[PDB]
Amino acid sequence: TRIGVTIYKYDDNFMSVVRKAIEKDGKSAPDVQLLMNDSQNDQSKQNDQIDVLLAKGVKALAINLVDPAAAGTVIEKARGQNVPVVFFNKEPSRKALDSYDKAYYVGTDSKESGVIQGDLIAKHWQANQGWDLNKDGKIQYVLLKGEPGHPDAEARTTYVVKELNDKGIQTEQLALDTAMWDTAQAKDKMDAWLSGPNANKIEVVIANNDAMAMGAVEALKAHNKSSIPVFGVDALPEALALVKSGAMAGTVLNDANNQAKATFDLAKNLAEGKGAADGTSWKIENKIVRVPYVGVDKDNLSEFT
Ligand SMILES: OC[C@@H](O)CO[C@@H]1O[C@H](CO)[C@H](O)[C@H](O)[C@H]1O
Ligand SMILES: [Ca+2]
Ligand code: NA
Repeated sequence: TRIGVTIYKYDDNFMSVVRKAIEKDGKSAPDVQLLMNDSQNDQSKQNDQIDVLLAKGVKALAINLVDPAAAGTVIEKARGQNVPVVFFNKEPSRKALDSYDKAYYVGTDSKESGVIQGDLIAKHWQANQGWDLNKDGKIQYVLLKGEPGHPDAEARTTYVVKELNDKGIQTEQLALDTAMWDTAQAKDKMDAWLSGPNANKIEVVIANNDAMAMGAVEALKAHNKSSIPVFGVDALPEALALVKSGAMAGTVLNDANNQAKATFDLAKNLAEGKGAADGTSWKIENKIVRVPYVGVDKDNLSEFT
């Protein structure tokens, strides 16, 4: 039973955790062979890789899209051989998922991590009045965003601020830009902000993920401004270490193990012509599985590392 798998780019920290977990599942299944592909952050490369997989005769595809909007294209490729597709990590439109009897998605409730992140920030903000550098009762923040259009970048960005505001904490956006989930790009964007006229007004750094938080931490260090708190999402090992050291104030566990597990289980079942959830406890709703996030910081760090 051969299963084709595309990872939008191996360079991506969190998808690295997910990929290795999926591979472990594959190694362990004596009956399954995974054909692993690095799409190198290029959807056209991914589309070509999918053609090759289907030419080689896979029984299922597990696809981590470069561009969420290419779901329809990928589905139409898979339809040619009636191959099931389990999309994961970047959610297609409901319209695209609904276009095929055998298109599934494994992910998260995107808004949830923004809400959890906003609650962590609110908690530390209240506990650390010194953070309010200009004493106006508001958080002056900058935000490092994920890929524009990515449902998680959009949700995390919207809901982190909405949650703070709903909890009665007013906020002011000094700047926002995308660092595309990437550590190095984030370092450069944070560097620029620390080198501009608004430098000394920045009170909190909000990042849509840990990789970008990590870039900001490096930049803060280069500028002698490590007193500015940094929040992320994912709970990468490296980020958990920064939480322990106080170089990050909080993050959110993105459950790579269960997302990898559900992706593999559904793909394998569908490869065999079985119901997607056969022999599992997954709750599939309109062909979608979602795995909870959990907040992590100094106060509960012990439960994760
Ligand atoms: O909601 C699906 C969840 O797996 C998305 O996770 C994010 O996925 C991004 C790439 O799609 C990137 O890996 C980032 O660090 C992750 O937080
Ligand atoms: Ca302030
Ligand atoms: Na195997």
